[PDB]
Amino acid sequence: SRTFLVDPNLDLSIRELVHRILPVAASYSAVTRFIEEKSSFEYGQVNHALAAAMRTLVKEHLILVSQLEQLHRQGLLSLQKLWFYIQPAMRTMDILASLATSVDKGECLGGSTLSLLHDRQ
Amino acid sequence: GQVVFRLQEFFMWALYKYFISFKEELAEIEKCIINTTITLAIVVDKLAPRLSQLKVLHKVFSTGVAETRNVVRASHLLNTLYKAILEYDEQTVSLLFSLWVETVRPYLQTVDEWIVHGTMVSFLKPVLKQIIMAGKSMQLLKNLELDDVHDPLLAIPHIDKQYLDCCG
Amino acid sequence: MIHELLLALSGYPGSIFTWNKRSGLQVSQDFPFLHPSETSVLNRLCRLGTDYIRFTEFIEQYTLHGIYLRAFCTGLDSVLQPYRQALLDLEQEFLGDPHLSISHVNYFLDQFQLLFPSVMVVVEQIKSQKIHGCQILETVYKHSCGGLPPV
Amino acid sequence: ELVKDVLNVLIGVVSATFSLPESISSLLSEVAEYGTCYTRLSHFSLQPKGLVFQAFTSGLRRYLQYYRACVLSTPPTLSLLTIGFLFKKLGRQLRYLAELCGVAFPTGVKLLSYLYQEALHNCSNEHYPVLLSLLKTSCEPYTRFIHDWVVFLKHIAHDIYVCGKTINLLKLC
Repeated sequence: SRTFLVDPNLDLSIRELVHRILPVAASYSAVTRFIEEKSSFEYGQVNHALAAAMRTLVKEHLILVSQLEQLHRQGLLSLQKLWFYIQPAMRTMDILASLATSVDKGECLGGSTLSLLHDRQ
Repeated sequence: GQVVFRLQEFFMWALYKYFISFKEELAEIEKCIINTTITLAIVVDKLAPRLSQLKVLHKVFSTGVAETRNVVRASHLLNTLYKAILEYDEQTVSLLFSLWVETVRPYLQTVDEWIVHGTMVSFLKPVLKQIIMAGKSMQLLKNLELDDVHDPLLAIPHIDKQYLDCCG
Repeated sequence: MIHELLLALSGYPGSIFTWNKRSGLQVSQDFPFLHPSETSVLNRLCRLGTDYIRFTEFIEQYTLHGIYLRAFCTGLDSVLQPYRQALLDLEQEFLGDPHLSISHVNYFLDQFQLLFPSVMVVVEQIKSQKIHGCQILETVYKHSCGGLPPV
Repeated sequence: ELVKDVLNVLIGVVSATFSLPESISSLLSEVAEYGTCYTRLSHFSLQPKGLVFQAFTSGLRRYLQYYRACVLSTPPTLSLLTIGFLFKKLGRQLRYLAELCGVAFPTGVKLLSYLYQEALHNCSNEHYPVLLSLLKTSCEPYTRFIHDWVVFLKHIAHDIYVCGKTINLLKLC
């Protein structure tokens, strides 16, 4: 549910494409807040191991941003080239940002958090 | 210009091939004009061995344009070259010869194709009977490099032994 | 004017090289900057452009139906590839030395000038006789036994 | 140089002359209208009603990325006419994909069979692999359903209906 601001004076040929990359960040700022909260004991022994197995993917998402900066130094990273690289991340961090918002909507803990993972590449 | 304009209005693959190389010499000269003094009497004498070779084509092609059936327009043309070369028997001969081979390529193909895949010149008359009797006999078989041999002979029976196998 | 022409030979007509739906590409009239003797060689050069335009217009239109017509156009672009590639080159040679005239540009086409004409009536026989079906694999074959080596 | 303008139309981003001598406009329109179908696809195949329609929608994006991969790869800055000729043998294929989709549309088996009749209709031409790679993945979920119990000739139609219910009956026994 995060909102962003870009620029009053920027090229329109960029802002329309910027708004196509951000939905992987806003869908990320709601997963990292699901980990740091649903790790509290008062949530059962299921909402924990769900937050742990939901953390290894965040680790692999931090490696995918590292390999981009190291590839950015050689200048081989154009904006158009970026929109294609993160596509595996725009699909995964769109799945987890939907479970982490549907497990907290209706307060689930225990079995009712193991049912939702059975109805929901 | 008339000799070259008429040809451009008009076997051609041999003619066309000659023009590209001829064009390169003329095009090259244009380079030395933009980048030495050059005037009229110099470019003409520089082009002597070309304006000579060109005059021949105005007479060789004149017999390939004055003519209706498709078999007389191609026979009378191909026979004019072999006659015009014996008149010239050096650079002018190298042109007509290189112009000849690229125009007899059709016949040499079908002749071979007829062999393996199954109003008269007295040149080949003394053996003509052995040809027809081998040609037609070969065609009834399928339903059920000769020039490259004559030339090596000049260095040191080809058409008859071949026939003997076919009829046999 | 060079880069102007190399587009006219690509399929884009302009003020210098007007386009007519019946005749084909041709020069409009006399131009003061250029010589009055070139007005001919260009017209001789456009007899080639008209072929490529009438080619690509037919290629896009796909017109009659059938796979054997689809594939014929699919292949018809392949033989037409060296024409384009040899046209991109002309610009590179003119980019190097600025002393090259239309004479050299006309000379470069050479092979395309004697090929398109013989491969023009093959298309005309199709659009004028409704050659439908596998009968194309003969109408193209009856013209494959031609003498011209390039064809 | 205008090449970074024309090349940035196949992507969808607007430009100074692309909104949403003098004969170049005619040449520009031939590459322009190519772009109008690329955008007309992402507007149509963006969602992740029917299950088999999703896979076909998921198979299409497996192709467009290649079209986005081929562009922005070869030409840094090439001749203007080179662009039109290079994207002809490929561009016309993009316009053919508009005849296939809408830009109504069947679903279920009605779609898995409609796409099949598009193969024999245009088999030998250059449109065989692209349609095949779609059909090869547009039937992926439907095989799973068939992988449970384990027009077209009716001699086998009614048999499939019973060849499955038997498996679904042994699963409860």
